[PDB]
Amino acid sequence: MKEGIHPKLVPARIICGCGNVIETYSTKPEIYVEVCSKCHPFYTGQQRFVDTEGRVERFQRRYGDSYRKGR
Amino acid sequence: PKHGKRYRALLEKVDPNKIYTIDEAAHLVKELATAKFDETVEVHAKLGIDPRRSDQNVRGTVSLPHGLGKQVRVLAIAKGEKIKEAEEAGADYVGGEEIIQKILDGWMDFDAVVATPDVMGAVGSKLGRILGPRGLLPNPKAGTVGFNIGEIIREIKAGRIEFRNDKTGAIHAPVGKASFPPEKLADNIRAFIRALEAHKPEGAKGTFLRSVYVTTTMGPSVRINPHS
Amino acid sequence: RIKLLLECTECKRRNYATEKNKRNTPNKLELRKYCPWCRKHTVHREVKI
RNA sequence: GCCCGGAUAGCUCAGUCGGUAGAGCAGGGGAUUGAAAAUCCCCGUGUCCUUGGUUCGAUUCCGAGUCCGGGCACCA
RNA sequence: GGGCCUGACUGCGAGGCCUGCAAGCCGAGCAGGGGCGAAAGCCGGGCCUAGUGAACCGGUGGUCCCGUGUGGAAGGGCCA
RNA sequence: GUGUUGGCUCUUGGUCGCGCCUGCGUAGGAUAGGUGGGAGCCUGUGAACCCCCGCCUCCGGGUGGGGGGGAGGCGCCGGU
RNA sequence: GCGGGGGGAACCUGGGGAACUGAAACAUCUCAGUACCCAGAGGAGAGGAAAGAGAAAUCGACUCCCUGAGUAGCGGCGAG
Repeated sequence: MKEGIHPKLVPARIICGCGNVIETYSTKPEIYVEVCSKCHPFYTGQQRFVDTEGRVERFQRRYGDSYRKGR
Repeated sequence: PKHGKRYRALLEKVDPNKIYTIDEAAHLVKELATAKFDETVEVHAKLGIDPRRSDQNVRGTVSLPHGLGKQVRVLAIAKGEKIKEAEEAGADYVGGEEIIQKILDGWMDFDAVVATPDVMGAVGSKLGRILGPRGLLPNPKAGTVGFNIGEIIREIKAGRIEFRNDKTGAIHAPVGKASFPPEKLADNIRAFIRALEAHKPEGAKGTFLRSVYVTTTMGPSVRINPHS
Repeated sequence: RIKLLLECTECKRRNYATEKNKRNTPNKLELRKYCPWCRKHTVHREVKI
């Protein structure tokens, strides 16, 4: 591993697709899109005591950095 | 910031920030105006209807008891005994198809026409063309046609006051005297509150009684909160 | 879609019976008759688009 | 199947936030006319699509009807 | 050719045409209910043999049967 | 669109709330925008006579103000 | 001064994860979360004391067997 989160796990899976709708509107589901993909967050940082970083990931980030900001 | 009305003092009485409530109204209005003679206060208002598609066009009358003596004249159109009953009841204009004929000619001094089913044909067809879209012709569920000419004109004196949203969705009516009786004008304002409220067609969606007020003939115009 | 369009009969709010019909000649004119299961027979009327 | 716009002079189209119907072109009439024009004046016709309600009245305001025009979405 | 009128009715049918399937097709007579004569009776579309399409899916006018504790309801079962 | 992607700011549009402050087809002392109350209203102008000044226009006029003073004006009445 | 790492026929948890063939075509669907690449704890891990069941004022950790219906049902409601 080398890109999950830092403040927990948000690094993985995704199966999905579509095709089309038109249901409780006028009929059944134009059904189909057998597709697969990724799905994730972002990066950023601050300072320990003169010289630092963070890295981490998104939200978990914001709350967190706040947290150790507390110290 | 200075304006064209001596009423200005009365206006100072007038602090338009609150919509207040009914009884308060009786008092502050009674105090507010007693100019020449004694105020002829009235209530007026507007409802979220649409009078073009007459499927909401309302009118009728509650029975604001009072004692009474002023506002909205009416023609008791019938014959002998009905002239008796309604005239005595509390009529401003009285007679029959002879009065109808006089009107066709050049005499019309009544806002609302109430005729008994005995001269109703002459009233509605002879005077139909005359009273017309003025609001002066009799209609079978517009507190304007029936045998109880006496009962309805009677309340006109003990006290009448009717209803009839005008072009843009508003009504006007007497619901208390100046130095009044005030409680009276209140009560009648009420009976109207109710019958009107009832008439309220199910075709309304939201703020129905939009504007509800008391205004006089030639005089003041202030909204009233028929709640208090 | 041609001068042949399908309508059907319904009766004074107390039922509805069916059957297709047309468009051509007297177009709209649509009273007619028929009898619902309303009461025992009854006018019906027809019309209904 | 919904969602918008229109309906006016023969043509194409203006149009009070309710009081009059108006352009532009076609068509016609005289002067001008090597001459074609351009010029130049002058006109012609209107249930303002239909049916009712609002109003003292309504091209206009609202409902409904038919039609044409636009668009947008599906279709076993 | 004229008059008057909706049965080109719902409930339905016994019993047969053809057909292996499903089809499609013929129908006296009983009921409610009317319409043409006064009536003996005809009328459950046309003078008849072609104008036709499963099943799924979904719509609308019912109905007022079902509802995943109970009241209702999304939703949904049968009719048209 | 939305998330890190913070700061000041020039501004311009739709919408609903109130004001105009506004409302002149036509007889209408008169540019009545309605529908109500509805013959009276008012004197910090001691007044509609006069003065200018603020504002909106279809000549007019409507409206809001500063002043100038010596029971006055207008709504009524009628009338269109 | 510690720990691991390195293995291991099959069983095992999670990580990622496919065409055939069926649907006598085949794009939803299907085989299936199956084959296989992986990481890893074991001697077996897995799960394991309820924001559960289920509607009786009922049960009571988790796991595996028989039954629960192949009904309840999921669906080019078709193969399945």
